[PDB]
This record gives sequence, C-alpha cells and structure tokens, in this order.
Amino acid sequence: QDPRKFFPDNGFRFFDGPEDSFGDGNIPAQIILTLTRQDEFILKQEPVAAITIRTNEGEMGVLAGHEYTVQQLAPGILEVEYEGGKKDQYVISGGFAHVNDTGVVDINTVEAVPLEEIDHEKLAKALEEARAKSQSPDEAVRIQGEIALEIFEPLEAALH
Amino acid sequence: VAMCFSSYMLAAARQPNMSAKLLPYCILGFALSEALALFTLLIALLELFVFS
Amino acid sequence: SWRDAGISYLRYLSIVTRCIHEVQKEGPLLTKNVRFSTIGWKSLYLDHGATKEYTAIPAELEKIPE
Repeated sequence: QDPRKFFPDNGFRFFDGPEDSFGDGNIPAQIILTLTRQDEFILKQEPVAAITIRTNEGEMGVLAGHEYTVQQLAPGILEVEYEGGKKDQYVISGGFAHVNDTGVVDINTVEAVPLEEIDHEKLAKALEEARAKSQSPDEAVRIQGEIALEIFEPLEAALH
Repeated sequence: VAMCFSSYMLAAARQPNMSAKLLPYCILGFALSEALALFTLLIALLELFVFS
Repeated sequence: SWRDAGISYLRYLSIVTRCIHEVQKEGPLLTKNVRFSTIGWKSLYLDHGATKEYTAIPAELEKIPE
C-alpha cells in the first residue's frame, strides 16, 4: 500500500481573513465593508462611511474604528452610507456581523435583496396570511406566521 | 474618582488602540473630583485651625 | 416563541428567506433566488441491496426533527 498518496489542502486556507490588531494607535477613516448572502458577495471590501444594522437588542450604528463586536442580525433592513452621502438599503434574513477595530465589516447573511426589488402590493397580501396563520391555534402554523410577520413588519414600516 | 478609572479600563478593554487618547479626560475628571474633595476638606481644616 | 418549539436557528433563517423570496418583485433576481429556497433534496440509505428513505429529518420547514 502506498504511504499516504493523498495530502488534501485545508479549504479555510483559501480564504483571506483580516488579522486583528492590538495597540495599533491609528483610527481608520472609512470602513471596508463585505456583505455576503448564501455564498456570493454583493460587495467586496468597499470603502464605506457608515452602516446601520438591526439586532434583537435594538438598532445599532457602526462607523470607522468601531469596537470589535460580533453579534446577530435581526431579520430586517440594513443601511449602507457611502462617502458620497448616498445610501443603499438591503433586506436580509439573519446573519452575523463581524466588526473590526482596524475597520472591516463582514455581514454574512442567508439573503440580501435591495428594497427596490420589493413591491408593497405583493407584501400586503402576505401580511393578512401570516396574521391569520398566527391566529390559528396550531404550533405548526402559529410559529410560521409569527416569523413571516416578524420579517414583514419592518418592511411595512420602512416602505412607508 | 474610581468611576473615572473604572471606565478607562472597560473602554481600554473594548478598544486598546484608544487607550492613549482617553487618559487626558480621565486625569481631568479625577483632578476635578479630587479638587472638590479638597475644598470640602479645606473648609474643615480652615474651620478648626484658625477659628476660636 | 419558535425557540422552545424545537426548530433550529437555521430553519428560521430559511423561512425568513422564503418569505423574502415571496414578497419580492418579478424579475431575473427572483428567478435566481427561488432556486435558493425550493425543496428538492432527499435522504437515502442502502439496505442489503435496495434503497430506502431516511425520513426522520424532513426537508419541509414547518416540521420538527425527532
């Protein structure tokens, strides 16, 4: 028998993660954002002035040199603000935001769609369905309607 | 006093890079608290050692 | 809420994703995204010579593993 003909590579090594820094003494002027849905990015290390995330504890706002914090993303909207003053809103389905002191943001999600790709007419129909599903006494339907309403209520609040 | 220094640690725990820029405000808050205590004590030391 | 009902965080994410896929407009992006929520997969295991489904972990999201 051949002595270990195979020697597979570790796939983690094919990615390039940031290296965290202690005591660097320099504050970044603008963050380096990286948003990813299921596998594909929509933004790769873009310069960004500011960003605004939603969580279960509440809505947070991140700027350059924000403290290292890792935390959930509650299912809602996500605002990016470039140096030019414009903005870009994205609806998400959960995730984890990884902030850096050096100025790097990895918002890894399961979905990321702009609000422009959503219509209020189609949303209004789903609302009463999720609501009446929450009314039906049954654990299989109540939780599903609760989750659907949880994602829809911020949309109904933001489109207005 | 401690409420100042107690803050500086926690801040430094969350951002070591800023530890060198927060110390002036820390020393300033400490100095003002200490000075208030110093006047409170200066009354008493002035209350006794001169008045008959 | 859904936490003690037994369904995991990931099924909750997938349900929220399915809802976002429902509401969004008709377009190429919806055509790309419906693929990322639809359920087509299975499990299977070999008997002595034949195939058999392992239906203890269901694909449909409303259900709960046991």
